[PDB]
Amino acid sequence: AHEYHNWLRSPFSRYSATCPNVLHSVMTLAAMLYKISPVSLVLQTKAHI
Amino acid sequence: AARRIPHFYRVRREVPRTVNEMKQDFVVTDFYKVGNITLYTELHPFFDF
Amino acid sequence: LRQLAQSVQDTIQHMRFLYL
Amino acid sequence: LRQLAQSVQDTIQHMRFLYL
Amino acid sequence: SLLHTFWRLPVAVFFEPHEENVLRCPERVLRRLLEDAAVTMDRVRKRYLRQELRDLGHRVQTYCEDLEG
Amino acid sequence: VAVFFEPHEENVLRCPERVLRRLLEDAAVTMRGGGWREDVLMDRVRKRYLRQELRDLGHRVQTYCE
Repeated sequence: AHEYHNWLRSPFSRYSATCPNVLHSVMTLAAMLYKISPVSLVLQTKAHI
Repeated sequence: AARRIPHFYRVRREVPRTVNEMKQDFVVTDFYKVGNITLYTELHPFFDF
Repeated sequence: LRQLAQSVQDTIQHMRFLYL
Repeated sequence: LRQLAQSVQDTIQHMRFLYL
Repeated sequence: SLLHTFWRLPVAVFFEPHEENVLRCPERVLRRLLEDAAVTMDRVRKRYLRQELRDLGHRVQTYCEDLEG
Repeated sequence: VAVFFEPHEENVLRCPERVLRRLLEDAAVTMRGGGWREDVLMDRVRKRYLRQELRDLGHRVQTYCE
């Protein structure tokens, strides 16, 4: 029980309890893993994501 | 060259990025902005400078 | 009667592939 | 003719010796 | 091996690349460059001459074959 | 933080403990006699002229035989 020290937290598990079992809901567990590093905020900005 | 092609990767040092590669990682709408570096290279719709 | 010189005509391009 | 062919071949080989 | 310097005590640096040059090489970088420089590295003509002597003998055998007719 | 030395005219790099100087002398004397990179051009033009005159012998032995 190290949720504030883990790499993956409860809003992922709270997403997966209601996700529809289809391909697109698998893809959104991937793009929920974008880092919030400043360089990560540069590339997502420059790609207009 | 056909035997130097495994001999080319006997180094472990990369090549720098070419300019014509650097003109392709901008989206349609930021390319006119100053954040592009390569705007002093684009001079003519028929040539590459 | 004249293939006897075609033999050396063969062997010279043989040794052209060999030696060069 | 035939002696002319044989002589021109041996003399041209003698001048082939003066490349190497 | 190691160098021998005139001035005894070392001096710190503050300069830029546009100012005076300085050797600042980390150790794994120079090691890897030594690996990359290390890994990147006739009598057949007499053989051809002697085989041409054998071709000369074959040719004089042909000359001895042709004149008999 | 960085520490260095200011250059001079009296700082001297020594020989590398004569364990690499000897292979320098080996590389010196193993290449005193070898490829001079001069007769390589003569080698190329002699090989090419030899190929030319040998093919000329082919044309001569093909036509003069008739």
